[PDB]
Amino acid sequence: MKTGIHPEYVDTTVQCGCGHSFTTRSTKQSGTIVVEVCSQCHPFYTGK
Amino acid sequence: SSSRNGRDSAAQRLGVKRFGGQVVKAGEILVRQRGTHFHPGVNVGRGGDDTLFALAPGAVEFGAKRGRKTVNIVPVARP
Amino acid sequence: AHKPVGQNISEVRRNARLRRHARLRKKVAGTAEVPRLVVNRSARHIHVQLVNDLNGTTLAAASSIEADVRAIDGDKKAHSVRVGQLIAERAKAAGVETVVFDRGGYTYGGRIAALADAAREAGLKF
Amino acid sequence: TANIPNKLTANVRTRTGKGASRQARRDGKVPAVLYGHGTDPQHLELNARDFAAVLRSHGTNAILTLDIEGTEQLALTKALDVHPIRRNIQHADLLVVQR
Amino acid sequence: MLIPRKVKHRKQHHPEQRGIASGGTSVSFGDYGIQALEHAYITNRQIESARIAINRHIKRGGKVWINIFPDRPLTKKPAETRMGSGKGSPEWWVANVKPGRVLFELSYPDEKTARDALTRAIHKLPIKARIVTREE
Amino acid sequence: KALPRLKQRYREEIREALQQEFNYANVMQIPGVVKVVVNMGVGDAARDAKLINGAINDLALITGQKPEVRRARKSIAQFKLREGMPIGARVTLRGDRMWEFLDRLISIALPRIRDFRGLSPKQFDGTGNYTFGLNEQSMFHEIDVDSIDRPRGMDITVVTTATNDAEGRALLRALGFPFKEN
Amino acid sequence: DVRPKITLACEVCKHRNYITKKNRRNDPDRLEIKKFCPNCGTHQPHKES
RNA sequence: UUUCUUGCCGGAGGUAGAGCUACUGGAUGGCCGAUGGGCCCCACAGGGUUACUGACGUCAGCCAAACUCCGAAUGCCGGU
RNA sequence: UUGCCUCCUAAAAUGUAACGGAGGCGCCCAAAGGUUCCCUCAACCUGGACGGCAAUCAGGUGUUGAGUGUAAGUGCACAA
RNA sequence: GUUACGGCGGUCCAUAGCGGCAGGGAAACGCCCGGUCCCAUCCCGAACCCGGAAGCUAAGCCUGCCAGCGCCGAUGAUACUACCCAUCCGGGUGGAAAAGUAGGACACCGCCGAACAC
Repeated sequence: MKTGIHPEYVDTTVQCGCGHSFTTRSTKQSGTIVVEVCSQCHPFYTGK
Repeated sequence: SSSRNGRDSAAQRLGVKRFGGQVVKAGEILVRQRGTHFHPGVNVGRGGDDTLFALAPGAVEFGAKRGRKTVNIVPVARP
Repeated sequence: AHKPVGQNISEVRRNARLRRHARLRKKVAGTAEVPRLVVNRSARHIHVQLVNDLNGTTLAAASSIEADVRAIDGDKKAHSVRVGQLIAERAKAAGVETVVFDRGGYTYGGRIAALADAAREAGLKF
Repeated sequence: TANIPNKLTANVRTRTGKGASRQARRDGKVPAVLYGHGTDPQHLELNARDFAAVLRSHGTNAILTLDIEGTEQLALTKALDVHPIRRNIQHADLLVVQR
Repeated sequence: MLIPRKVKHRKQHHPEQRGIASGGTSVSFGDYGIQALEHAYITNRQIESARIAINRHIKRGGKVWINIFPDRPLTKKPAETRMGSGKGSPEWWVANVKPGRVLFELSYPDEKTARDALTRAIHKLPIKARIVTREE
Repeated sequence: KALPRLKQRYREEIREALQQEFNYANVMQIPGVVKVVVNMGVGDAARDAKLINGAINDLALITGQKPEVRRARKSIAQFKLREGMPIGARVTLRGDRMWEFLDRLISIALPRIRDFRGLSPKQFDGTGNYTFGLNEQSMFHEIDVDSIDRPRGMDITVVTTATNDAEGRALLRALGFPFKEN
Repeated sequence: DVRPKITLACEVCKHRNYITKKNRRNDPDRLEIKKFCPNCGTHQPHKES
């Protein structure tokens, strides 16, 4: 893994709208994102 | 009404100069060729213009390696 | 009913390693006076072998398989250093001081360099 | 199903080659080589007229009993070299047919 | 007519009229055939004439094969020109025919009509030619 | 220690589920997803080469590592292409980053897709790999929708050790990919 | 022109040691390159005259 | 006798011959089967329907001087 | 047309003529030279919004194909 | 001395390849897990390194068998041809070509290391 040519990559936590948490690394430096639908609440996954 | 042809380069007098079994001196030209029709074998070098020459004294031999014809020099026993 | 389709990375690595070894062998060859130190480096062990490509006959050989090298603790590089020392000693014994080193289609960044340096300090010209 | 093999006298060849074959054809004998699983190619001369008659009466796939100096050998006409102009059988490749 | 779509070299040396034909010497398509007995540069015009003769003799039924193709260009220099000043332009398209070569083949139910049509073709041709048959 | 959500799920449950479904003679046949390749082919770079920089930045922000700029091995005049013109960007993800990108792509992006009705599970390679294309690039939080430039039909593909379409679909369903079952 | 026969002269011995072609369009500026000055007996930087 | 003749031995060739599904340019058939035009079922989903223009491919068959998967005889170069 | 290079003619060493059959030229490259190391697709499928005869792409084999500063003999997954 | 165990090297480099069927892990050849350690990605620990045996012969590896594809391939004959004979034809002496069937072949040896019994 190269030293600095590789862009930063920090672990982050996200919370969906239905209230499901999620932890994963993403380019977002803030570390706290707010996702709306997510796959735990999307209609396609849930049913119908 | 004439011909667009009529040109031709000098014959380059290529080919094998020392054939199998001929005793040659070191540095002797063995094959004048374009490309490696024959490849440099043992005690045989390849010139800039693809001229195969003997690197050591001996007798010219023609062999085959990996399906490629090669020119080798077999050392000649001292008398 | 399972049929492999992808060329396994092991097979790719073997084919490419043989490819690189032949590429090197175009210029590197062993002789009675200046043998060829072939190196085979696996994920487990490292082996080296002084070949005379004129006869295809080996004069000396060393391996990490040996009980001595296995007893030697440390790292893979330590074992490769011991193997290099062993092959240098055995080349001395066989009467071989200068050879050509065949890296077998490998790189600096591993055991090959360590073995090479082991033979250097041992006394072989490699 | 099958049929009686056609009898043909096929003397062995004392001399073989281009001149020998041409002389045999001039004499009126088609040269032939009999080979097969026995692994023993034999160089024979079949009477040209009789051999051609057998071929044209029973076809190329006609089994032949060749009398080769007394011995009888079954063989089928594996191949026929025929001259395109003279239309004569230049040569016969016979394949032994063990029964 | 029969003319190649293209030729790699349009000014070729004359085909060597030597030896008997080594290939195409038997009827491989039809029942009857016309076997050449002499060497000749059979031109595309001669091929056209022979095939038209065969087709017009057999009228309605039957099938005709033309084994030889005139893909060899014989050149001709302009009229009343002296020797030299290059090679002439392609003039004729010929098939190098050798003895033993089967030039045309015919399938037709009536043997007499087939032979008469092949005889027409032979008369159109510039060589000695015989009617050979598939049955050997 | 640390372990991606999807990677841990695969190491703990998915292998057993796939073994039970497609009982293999040996454990090593258990399909295991391999490098994930995400690409943006510009095509119009011949007219606006600047788009390559935006594609590079977007791919970096989406994946986590720099995108390799891929030139053209051919020069077809029909589209105004010459040998060496940067014509796309490619990112290969392997290991922890691969699994984390898969986890994010399944848990964040695809649900955020506009009018998302899933993709038919017929785009599999026929040898075990699955390729599809995202209709935009704003579904990823790293690509903030407020500062986007244009739409880039984003090619994605996942390479697996599967042997064919069946094992590939089994693996991806186990990983939990949306599928427009048909 | 186009590819003039430029003359590479050393910086130290200042001897016009070599002559070689160079495409003035691709390399308009004087060709500075390491070469062997026999007067100096060693490799020295040579540049176009 | 280094010359030459003959025998034998070592040698490189791409000619004559052919062979071409071995390359680069060709040849009668039908074939899973390309644009399929055409009947359309009447889907713009999707599909047989191909009387005829007939893709790749395939079947014995054929040619070349600037074709060669091959390949002599002579000639030539050496040694004896 | 005149000099040079390549091929065929040229008759398998070399050489071989014609106002014989074809072409090239007479430049270009400072990174297309040296060295060291490494590689790897020619075309069907699934596809890959757009992006079919094409993309960034992914797999398999096509077994050495394929293609490769400027025409013959060479060089390949021993890589000129 | 032996093994379906290993590497290293072997031929005018396919009679050896491709494909199909069956079999193996004590030690080797592999497979494989996370980046504290050299080193690397025109991005990616995929290729190269670190600690390994918690686990595996699926693949590579190699063993046996299939002649299906490829490969090799006679003898004979013919083509061709050197010389010679021959008024136009043609013939003699010598040399002598692919396909196929007959066929061959699913390759052919030495160095050293491991265990076995001595």
